[PDB]
Amino acid sequence: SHHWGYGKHNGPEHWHKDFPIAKGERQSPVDIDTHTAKYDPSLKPLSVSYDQATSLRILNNGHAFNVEFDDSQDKAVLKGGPLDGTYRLIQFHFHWGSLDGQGSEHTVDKKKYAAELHLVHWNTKYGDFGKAVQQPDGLAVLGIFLKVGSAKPGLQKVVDVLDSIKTKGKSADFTNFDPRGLLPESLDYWTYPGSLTTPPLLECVTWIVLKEPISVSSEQVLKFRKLNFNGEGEPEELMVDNWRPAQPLKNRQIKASFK
Ligand SMILES: O=C(O)c1ccccc1O
Ligand SMILES: [Zn+2]
Repeated sequence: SHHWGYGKHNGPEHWHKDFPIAKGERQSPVDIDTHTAKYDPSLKPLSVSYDQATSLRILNNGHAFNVEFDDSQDKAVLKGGPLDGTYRLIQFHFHWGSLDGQGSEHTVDKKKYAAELHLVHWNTKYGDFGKAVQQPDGLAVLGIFLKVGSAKPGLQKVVDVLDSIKTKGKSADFTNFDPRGLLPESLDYWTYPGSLTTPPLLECVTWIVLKEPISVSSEQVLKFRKLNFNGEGEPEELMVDNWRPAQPLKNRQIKASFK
């Protein structure tokens, strides 16, 4: 049967047939043109409070892998930056390429990074994630670019569990993972209003994209590329190039927290 994905017959250019909002006015990702983004001195520093984070499980969902968190309390939250109120971390995942020259969803002056990390948070004033994705300020996604260079020590625990979730539908216990080990040194950022980048493509996201990439080693991103989109017992299709390309910016402003 048919299902959305990243192949020739079901990739991003097809998604609008199943999810018409794919051609909407607030779609993500976008290219970040650094000479059009404006420094906004009213933006606050981003406040990342992850000290009490409780990771639970890691899941291969047939499109990427999600590291899931306990979001029943304000244990891992994002405040400040462009945001009003408190946004709770629910999961993170990545998008990556088949080659080091592509894989990111956002681009910076058309530059593609090897991968992009998305830490997904929902606005606590809406009570749960499902209600938050019915609201224009329901979600905040912290996006972090990955370039290939030196290894990221805080990523290695993720890399080493991937063999146990090779195929679609597999999950593994994944407790005591500290997402602070995935941050770069600087929290300077760009921000703009956008959407989820996979179906259902809902236009609920305040994007916060960090200026500084993290470095990961070639071996680390190689292990991402050994995952499978297919389920166990089906023919192997490598999980690579699970990124949506840049979408039209339309009426939107990208702001910078730094100059
Ligand atoms: O980030 C996405 O594209 C996404 C899609 C569906 C559900 C949760 C999500 O974070
Ligand atoms: Zn994503």
